[PDB]
Amino acid sequence: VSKRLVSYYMCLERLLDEGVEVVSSEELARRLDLKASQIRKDLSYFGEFGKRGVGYNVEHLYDAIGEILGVKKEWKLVVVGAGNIGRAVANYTVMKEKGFRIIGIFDSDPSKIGKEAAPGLTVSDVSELEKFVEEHGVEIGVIAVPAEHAQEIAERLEKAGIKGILNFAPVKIKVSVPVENIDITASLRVLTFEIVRRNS
Amino acid sequence: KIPKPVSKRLVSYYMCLERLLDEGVEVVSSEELARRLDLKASQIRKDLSYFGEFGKRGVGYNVEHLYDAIGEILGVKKEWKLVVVGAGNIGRAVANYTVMKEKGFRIIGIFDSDPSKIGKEAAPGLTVSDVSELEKFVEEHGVEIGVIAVPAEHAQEIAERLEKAGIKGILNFAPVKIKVSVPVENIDITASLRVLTFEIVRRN
Ligand SMILES: NC(=O)c1ccc[n+]([C@@H]2O[C@H](COP(=O)([O-])OP(=O)(O)OC[C@H]3O[C@@H](n4cnc5c(N)ncnc54)[C@H](O)[C@@H]3O)[C@@H](O)[C@H]2O)c1
Ligand SMILES: NC(=O)c1ccc[n+]([C@@H]2O[C@H](COP(=O)([O-])OP(=O)(O)OC[C@H]3O[C@@H](n4cnc5c(N)ncnc54)[C@H](O)[C@@H]3O)[C@@H](O)[C@H]2O)c1
Repeated sequence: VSKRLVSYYMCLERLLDEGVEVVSSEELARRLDLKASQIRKDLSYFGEFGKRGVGYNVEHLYDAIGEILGVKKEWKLVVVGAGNIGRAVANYTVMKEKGFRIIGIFDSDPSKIGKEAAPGLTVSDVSELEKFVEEHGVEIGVIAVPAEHAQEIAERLEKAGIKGILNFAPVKIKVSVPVENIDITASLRVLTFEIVRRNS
Repeated sequence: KIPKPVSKRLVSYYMCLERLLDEGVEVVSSEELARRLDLKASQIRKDLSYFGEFGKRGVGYNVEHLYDAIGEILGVKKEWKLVVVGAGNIGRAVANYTVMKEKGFRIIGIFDSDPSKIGKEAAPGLTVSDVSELEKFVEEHGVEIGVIAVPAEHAQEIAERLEKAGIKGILNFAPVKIKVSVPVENIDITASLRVLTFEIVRRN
């Protein structure tokens, strides 16, 4: 699955950066916090091409999963909201190195429009969001606006032809395009549930 | 006699009860929960009997009572103490997140190794502390959750220090797998972008 494929990809990529050639299912099981039977079952999708002896060829799986995930493609991004989240994301320098290029950032606050959210990036007026998205063919919109305005902002991106939405606002966006939510509070909540379970 | 429902199904009830409240449902039946949670109606009644009559209203279950009683069991009414390690883009944005205290999470300290950042305000009322005192601060204040907002190359090191200081859990923003004896929730923005783009291409 997508989340599981990405999890394998991040692990194997760190493994290649270290320089490791072969990784065992048990090392994968520990690194991914998964069962060794599931590690072998998931990776059996790549057949004997993904294995070297008892272990797994790190570069083969990394290249094969990178192909599935389409990691060679670059993506145009816009960030709606020049607040805490929007600026932190816009200033993540290596994001462009991973193939995700933020080319526009928008906000409805006159004090911040015209300011520099990041080197080479100027906050634009959210009134020009649809025009900017259609003109530049932006594929992914990053919603860093409040939860009340999130559905509206999402509708604006969808009407303007956005292909996907990365949503930081704590609300279930109702829209046709794929949405990936980063809910920091919910992630903290999920963590607490596991904390309560272990200390019960 | 009536056993406490396991955490995994408590969480399932909680999220289902949350959706019901958003829909405006005040009373829900065992069969509706059986349908929405894919469980035996018999099992729904055995699980919810843990909350006695307090969980029930009329012909069904009191959604509000169950949401708050299950949330209480899951620590939703408990104000969790957080520290943030790393006072950069992520750490400052998390430290500046206004209403997180209202949601139940209070950052009482933020730490960094940069002497140019230490002693400045990461957020109004919050001073960047020297990461040298990280363990002592966590132990003294009984900090539960550590938010790792440092670069990946130092993330494992920070996690072990939090672990040694008795941290209960870790929210990790650094794109690495953390190996510690406490639970870890990863938030990987790049991974989330990769999931999103894969689903975009999948629809074609
Ligand atoms: N910062 C966190 O750690 C955190 C945690 C959990 C959730 N979130 C969610 O992430 C989102 C962003 O939070 P933040 O901390 O960056 O908020 P923030 O207040 O710092 O920034 C929000 C920005 O959105 C802008 N904005 C508001 N309405 C707009 C509109 N219609 N069009 C364009 N811009 C608009 C505001 O001017 C502001 O600059 C929020 O929805 C928040 O609930 C953030
Ligand atoms: N900003 C994003 O959008 C984004 C996206 C994906 C991942 N991340 C990950 O989140 C983490 C933080 O990102 P950021 O953009 O805030 O980075 P940043 O460089 O802005 O913050 C790093 C901070 O950590 C501090 N630090 C470094 N080593 C430390 C140590 N041993 N102890 C304490 N503090 C230390 C630095 O002084 C710096 O202030 C990184 O791991 C990054 O890869 C961030």
